[PDB]
Amino acid sequence: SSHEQFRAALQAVVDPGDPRSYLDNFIKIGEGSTGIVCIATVRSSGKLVAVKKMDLRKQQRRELLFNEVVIMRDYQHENVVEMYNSYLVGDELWVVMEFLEGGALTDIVTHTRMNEEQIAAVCLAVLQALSVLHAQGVIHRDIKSDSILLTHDGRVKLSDFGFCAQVSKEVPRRKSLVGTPYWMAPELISRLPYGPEVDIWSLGIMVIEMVDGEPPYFNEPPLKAMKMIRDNLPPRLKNLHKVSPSLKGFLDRLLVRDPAQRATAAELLKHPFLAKAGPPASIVPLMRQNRTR
Ligand SMILES: CNC(=O)c1cnn2ccc(C#N)cc12
Repeated sequence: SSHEQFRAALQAVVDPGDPRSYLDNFIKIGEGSTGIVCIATVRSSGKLVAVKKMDLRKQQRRELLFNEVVIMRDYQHENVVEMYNSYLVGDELWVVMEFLEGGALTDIVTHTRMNEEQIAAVCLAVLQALSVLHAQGVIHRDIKSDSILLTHDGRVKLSDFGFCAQVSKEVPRRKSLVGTPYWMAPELISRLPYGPEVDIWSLGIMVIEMVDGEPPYFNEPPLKAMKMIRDNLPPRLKNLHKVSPSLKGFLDRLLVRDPAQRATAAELLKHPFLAKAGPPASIVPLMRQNRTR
């Protein structure tokens, strides 16, 4: 079986052993495209951790599972979720990671209206993460609100590296059709070889999420939305009239069709819009446990 074969491959790269030995009270708190996320209690300490559980038989491209252990081993950073250990548990890859108790940005953009101080704080944090990743040739390829997690005290971290890839002198561009339709860069939908620029486009779409509450063409079925992204001019905010000229100027550097003219993360870190960025505390009131209080 290719399955048994693949299990054996994964064992070669993961930690030995079984975290069920030291964790209690697995409770499911969400699901991505590649698996589920449980919170667990470390028995000895009462500390909470997050465990991502990805079934080897339920992946579109099961070789992408290796990306989790590449990021874990190599590209840890303060705006990236800490990954502690990886294990093969039966037919699943388990990744034990930091619990980001503030939850995902998705809940906030769904239920709340972020102001520009808050939007700037998120964008700055993501851009710091991306400048460091991109400098190392790492492309995330699934930037969207669901991929952004928050600490209780409002610090922002990138998560969901399942679809990441590496470029280098010897492999300067990627070609794979990877991401989430509504957030995919037009050059990527067009099947042009691409680089880290695609992440900057996806971030632009996330800015639209944060302003409009959904990405462009979210009402269209995905295959149809990709067609639209590929063919049309850059998407426009439903609520253009609600954003500062500073934010519009910023967004216009992100949603550039031509990847060669799109701003890089490192350039975007100096943009005046990010001077508006609030401290982590500024994000805390948006979280489900605070907004009702
Ligand atoms: C809604 N909350 C979460 O899903 C969550 C919380 N901490 N956390 C850490 C890593 C991953 C991944 N991958 C997800 C999460």
